[PDB]
Amino acid sequence: MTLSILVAHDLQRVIGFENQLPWHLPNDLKHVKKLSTGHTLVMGRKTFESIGKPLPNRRNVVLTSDTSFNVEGVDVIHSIEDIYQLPGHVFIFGGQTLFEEMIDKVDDMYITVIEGKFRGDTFFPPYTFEDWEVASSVEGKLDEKNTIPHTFLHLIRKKLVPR
Ligand SMILES: NC(=O)c1ccc[n+]([C@@H]2O[C@H](COP(=O)([O-])OP(=O)(O)OC[C@H]3O[C@@H](n4cnc5c(N)ncnc54)[C@H](OP(=O)(O)O)[C@@H]3O)[C@@H](O)[C@H]2O)c1
Ligand SMILES: CCc1nc(N)nc(N)c1Cc1cc(/C=C/C(=O)N2N=Cc3ccccc3[C@@H]2C=C(C)C)c(OC)c(OC)c1
Repeated sequence: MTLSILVAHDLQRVIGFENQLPWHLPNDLKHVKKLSTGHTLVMGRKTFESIGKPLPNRRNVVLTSDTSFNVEGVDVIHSIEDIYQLPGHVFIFGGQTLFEEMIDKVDDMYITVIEGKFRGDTFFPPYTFEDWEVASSVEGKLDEKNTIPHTFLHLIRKKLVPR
């Protein structure tokens, strides 16, 4: 009933490499935990295999065509259309295929911009700020543990109006 994208992508829109995050960034995991806590994560089968187990304290939903898929702690779905039946705040969690499928459908997007260029093999779909309003933009703090500049965006889809 309220559907969002949750993603971290670098300056070229890279989001993954060899089924892993290209970068080590603890604050963004804290970001993800705070945002989706008590809510619903919807993700594809490869993304789930990457994480390797349900995230606690929230509903984990996996989309796959495998009818044998039945993990403990994970609710499974078999079509995009199934996502609209999930109640509450749903976060499209990844990966590339689900982002491509969902980017025109979601209300808003919570994007962590990783301010670097990483080698990648999976990408977030292109988008333009002409379409998306910057609800907030906040620089992450850097320290010994979080050494890559990053920016937390909250983007809301702009309404189409006659001008
Ligand atoms: N930086 C970030 O914020 C971010 C977010 C999450 C993931 N990642 C990353 O994204 C990468 C992988 O992305 P990916 O696109 O290759 O895989 P993926 O999107 O995570 O999911 C792959 C799978 O989901 C399925 N699926 C997708 N649409 C479906 C539909 N309409 N009906 C039924 N099943 C459907 C299939 O499962 P089956 O083949 O089992 O049928 C499919 O092959 C990783 O390398 C990873 O680290 C990073
Ligand atoms: C972080 C990757 C990513 N980033 C963004 N912005 N959007 C996103 N949609 C994601 C998606 C994402 C995620 C993760 C990691 C999730 C995770 O490990 N947590 N998040 C929820 C959670 C809930 C309860 C307890 C612990 C956690 C834990 C956070 C810690 C404090 C350790 C991940 O594995 C490393 C991954 O690999 C492909 C992808």
